[PDB]
Amino acid sequence: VKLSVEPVTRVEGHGKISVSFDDSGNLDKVRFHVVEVRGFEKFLEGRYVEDAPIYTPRICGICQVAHHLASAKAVDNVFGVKIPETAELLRNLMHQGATVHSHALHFYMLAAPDLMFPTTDDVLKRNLMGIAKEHPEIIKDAIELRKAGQNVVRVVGGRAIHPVTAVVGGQSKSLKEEERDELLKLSERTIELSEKSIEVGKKLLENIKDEDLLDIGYFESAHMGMVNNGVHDLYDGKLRVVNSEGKVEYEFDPSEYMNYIAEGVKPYSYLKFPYLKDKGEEDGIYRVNTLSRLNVSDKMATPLAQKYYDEFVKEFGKPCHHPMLFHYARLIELLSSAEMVKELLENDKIVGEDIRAEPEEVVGDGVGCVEAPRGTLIHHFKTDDDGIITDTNLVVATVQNNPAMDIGVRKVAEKYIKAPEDATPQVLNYMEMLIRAYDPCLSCATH
Amino acid sequence: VKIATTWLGGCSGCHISLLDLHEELLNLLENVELVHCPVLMDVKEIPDEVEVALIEGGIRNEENLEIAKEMRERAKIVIAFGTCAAFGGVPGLGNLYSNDELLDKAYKTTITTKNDDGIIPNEEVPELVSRVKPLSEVIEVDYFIPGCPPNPEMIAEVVKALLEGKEPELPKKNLCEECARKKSEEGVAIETIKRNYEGNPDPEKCLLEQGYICLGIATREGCGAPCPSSGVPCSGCSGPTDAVVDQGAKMISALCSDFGIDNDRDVDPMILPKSIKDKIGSFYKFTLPSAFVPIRLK
Amino acid sequence: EWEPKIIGFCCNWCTYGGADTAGVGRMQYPPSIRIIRVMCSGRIEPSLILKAFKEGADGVFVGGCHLGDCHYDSGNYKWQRRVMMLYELLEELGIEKERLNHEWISASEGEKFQNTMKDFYNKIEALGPCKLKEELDK
Ligand code: NFU
Ligand code: SF4
Ligand code: SF4
Ligand code: SF4
Ligand code: FES
Ligand SMILES: [Fe+3]
Repeated sequence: VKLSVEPVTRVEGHGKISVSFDDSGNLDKVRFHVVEVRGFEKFLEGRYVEDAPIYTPRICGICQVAHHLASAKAVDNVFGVKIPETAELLRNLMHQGATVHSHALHFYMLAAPDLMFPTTDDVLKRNLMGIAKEHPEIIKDAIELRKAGQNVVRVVGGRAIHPVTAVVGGQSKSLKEEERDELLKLSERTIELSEKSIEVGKKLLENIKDEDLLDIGYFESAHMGMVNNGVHDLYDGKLRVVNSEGKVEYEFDPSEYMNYIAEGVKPYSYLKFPYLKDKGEEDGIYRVNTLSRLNVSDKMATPLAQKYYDEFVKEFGKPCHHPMLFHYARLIELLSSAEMVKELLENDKIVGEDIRAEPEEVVGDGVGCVEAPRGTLIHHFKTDDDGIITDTNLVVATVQNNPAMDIGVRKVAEKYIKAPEDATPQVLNYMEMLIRAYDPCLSCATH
Repeated sequence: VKIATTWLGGCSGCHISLLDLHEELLNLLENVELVHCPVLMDVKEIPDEVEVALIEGGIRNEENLEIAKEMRERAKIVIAFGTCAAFGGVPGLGNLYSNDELLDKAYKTTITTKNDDGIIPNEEVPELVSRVKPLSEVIEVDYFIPGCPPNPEMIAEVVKALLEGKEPELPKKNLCEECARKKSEEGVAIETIKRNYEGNPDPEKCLLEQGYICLGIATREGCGAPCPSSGVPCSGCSGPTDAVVDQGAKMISALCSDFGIDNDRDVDPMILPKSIKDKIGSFYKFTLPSAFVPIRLK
Repeated sequence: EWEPKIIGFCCNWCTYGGADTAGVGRMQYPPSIRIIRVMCSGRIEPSLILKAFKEGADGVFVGGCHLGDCHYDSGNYKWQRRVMMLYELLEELGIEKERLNHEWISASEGEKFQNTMKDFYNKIEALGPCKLKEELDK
């Protein structure tokens, strides 16, 4: 007997789960398959390097900002140019605004329906419309957070989806004093709603704990995230890896990523299976984003976020390997980004006019790295003397949680399915809940 | 009114633009009956009796083709949702290489990739179709919402008109109408061609008259021209007007026509092809699959 | 077993007259070409040539007045800038530059037209069929 969950819903992209049983009727093979691929790495060859920040955002419509900036950075390295401070701040402001929208989007519109209705049969209730029908205040807040984040992206990036200001040597436009004032005034409400969101999560994760669903897909792995002097940072710093026990294994510059990360290929999925090269396919499994970043970080960069992180760390320890608590860490990050949007808007250099540095001679190698809302994002481009791309490599966030998602779904089935009858609609949804915990973006991950 | 959405060879950006209606999304969802939408709900199969269907993305794999055909049979009105569905979009650049070259890079020759036996995922995953194709090449499409992604207001305007029974009408003019940049009354004249990083562009003068390849002249209005207003040329993401089949071809025609028009009879006709080192990427970023020659012969 | 499919675009004042003069003089040339009449070569733009390849053209020919002799003064100068970019665009698309041929032929030059048709036919016949339509029909 062979069962298939397709398509996996309330996730970005094309994914599916297969569950096979042997002749006796016992659980046999459970796998997570990604059924999409566009081949951006190859078709970027022959393109203008300065046009990479125009093509990569099209890898994904949720985290397009992350790609725009990762490409911009790599491109700024291809040209031996160091961008001005005001440009670094505008880019980061766009990055934080984008993270608020992405985290709010996932928690409220993709994850919350399961956290609110974990044991329902009514499939039509498990969605933002069902949540809005009984708790409209929750969906209204999600929308207000998303709108605030996208507003920041639109103002600083030119477009709410697929921004265009991160150009070679910096930004194509400056933030005007009036624009800055309007955004800073709106920033306080984004922090309030982000704080409120953490509580909605506490309540809903308590409901998950009551149904013995907080340990679904559990397994221990390494964790990777960007840190700036050991402090949590989504825009700059070095990449840190902690082991399953919390010991710092590596700390390296994103440009040396090829010496630490490797991506395996399995025949049943268009999604690769990354691992730490030194440790291997099984001992080198690591996770990225939200909890993985909290785990590697010494502390948060903002004060309100730090308080919830402190409270979480004392209750669940370090490192926390619970897939379902990724939801919680996501809420702490939703708050830190909201706090950062305000912080950056309060920095007088944001409205500066020294937004661009003149491009220098072309160096045919450039690496761009940023922590996308779903994990470490690395864009690596190689070009000719003309600045035409000759080779590229993209290690995109969610690809690094594919091993976790494939192990996790197996572990849910091992916990709830012995025979095919056990695979009820609610049990099958438990498998998709483990997937959703990692906030996957399958278009992103495959590129 | 039973409405449904699906996504193919795109990026979800059109779906996110629909969500960028924000407070208005709830007003829309109270009027319509959403029966299938992978991103927002768990209804796995496309149900029968769908009045309106929004299909995002172009045709990239065998499964995209099956879904498109299925949605066409279940829906009364099919809408090519966004530039990918309508013209093919950015993934369409994959047409410059063979499907084997796209897959060999991603699963074999990328620097970080470790593939011992050298296999391409082929189990439980669909095969790629020969070339990326706009939705209209495989199924009959009734209407389309251009844009990468289409603006939220435009999506609402189109959906609203269909719920009312009215026929949706898209803007007809090219982008310079909406662009706030100043044009020379004497007409356009291009002296040299610059890559976007070359020089420092004037914020008031039309970028095309400044030597940058701006696609606004060959691109449909509606977006509000955020790119030229932000300091970068238009990349032609909304696609061509209703009177232009091949956007890239018309853009090249216009560009070649005005290049050195003030010295029309003596200007060297080889400066332009020698200057543009990536022609397809300069004129077919978002529309290669809908072009007369939508692939590269190998 | 296979004969090239060639489409032509000739201006009404010169090449179309040049082509007629070849006929008046019974100047035999291969029957692959089919000419489309336009008033000036300035009417010719990339989309007309790209549309022809899409339809299955093995070769595309364009004929206009000699540079400086355009009935409309400078129509051919614009077409000349358009065709040079088009040659390179075709190479980028995998279409041999040789599959496109542009020439300046006056109305009295029937012999030149005959020879241009002979030479172009041989060129395309040697290259074999352009496999674009077959690739698209998959
Ligand atoms: N967040 C995010 Fe992307 Ni749609 C993913 N996964 C990018 O780097
Ligand atoms: S048209 Fe643009 S935004 Fe929409 S699916 Fe395609 S790439 Fe994404
Ligand atoms: S900058 Fe672009 S859209 Fe604006 S007027 Fe010039 S060509 Fe038109
Ligand atoms: S200005 Fe051009 S590239 Fe920018 S959003 Fe409008 S159509 Fe797209
Ligand atoms: S009339 Fe023959 S080229 Fe203009
Ligand atoms: Fe990759």
